[PDB]
Amino acid sequence: HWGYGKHNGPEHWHKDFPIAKGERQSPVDIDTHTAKYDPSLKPLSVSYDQATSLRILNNGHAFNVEFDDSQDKAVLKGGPLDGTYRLIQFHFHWGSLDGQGSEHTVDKKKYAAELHLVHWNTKYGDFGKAVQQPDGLAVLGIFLKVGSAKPGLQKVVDVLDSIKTKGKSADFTNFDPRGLLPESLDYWTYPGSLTTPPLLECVTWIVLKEPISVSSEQVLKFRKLNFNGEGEPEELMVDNWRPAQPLKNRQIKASFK
Ligand SMILES: CC(=O)O[C@@H]1[C@H](O)[C@@H](O)[C@@H](O)O[C@@H]1COS(N)(=O)=O
Ligand SMILES: [Zn+2]
Repeated sequence: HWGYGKHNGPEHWHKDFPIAKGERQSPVDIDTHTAKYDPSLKPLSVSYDQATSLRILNNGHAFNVEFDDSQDKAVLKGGPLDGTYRLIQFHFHWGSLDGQGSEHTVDKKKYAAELHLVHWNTKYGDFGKAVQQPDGLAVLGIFLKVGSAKPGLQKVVDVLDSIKTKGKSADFTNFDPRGLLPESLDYWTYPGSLTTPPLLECVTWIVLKEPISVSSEQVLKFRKLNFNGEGEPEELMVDNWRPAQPLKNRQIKASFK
């Protein structure tokens, strides 16, 4: 099926998933000098105090840290969002080298990685229903650059040895997503899609201006993961990012001047 190799990578996805060439695809390049400050945007509200992490899973495309979303325990509100969006999982996209790995780019600049905190609009009752709606999901994107270590990331790094291959999962309770946020919540926002098949156009993207720093040792451990299942020839999980797609008829709004 789909992946990030030469023979099944983003260039091929449109054949099985025609929406790949659709009206509102992600990610995009964020041209900082074309984005429009929008003084009408309300403050962004990240409410993660009651967040309940459950499990970490290698799904053969990335790794997901999953949360209990049966109640409003960890939510995103405000900014461009109407109503309440519940945290369901977060994951990363990253490169084989520090100079690439992010999905969104900022004035064409690629970061070493990008964290995605995925939330679904509670008005639609469940995640499966939400992805079929133009405002079903809100994904908070955060760039990673290589610098000093991120202490709040180390617990994730530590457990990767136990989910090396596709299908593996481990208990991952009492992790606090707040440790992954930068100081500033200044952001750009635009209407887009999931960046992997099924590429559904159901996402309000909120991409933070300020990157977090992680250490070389930390990102190196991401790169030791496998796309393949246990017992199969080793394919390192690297460069699991879709490149920037055409902006087409969309505007990127900024929360700041
Ligand atoms: C919400 C979701 O579909 O996440 C999926 C996967 O579970 C995830 O592991 C990763 O591959 O990105 C995907 C695409 O989502 S993303 N990049 O749009 O935010
Ligand atoms: Zn993602």
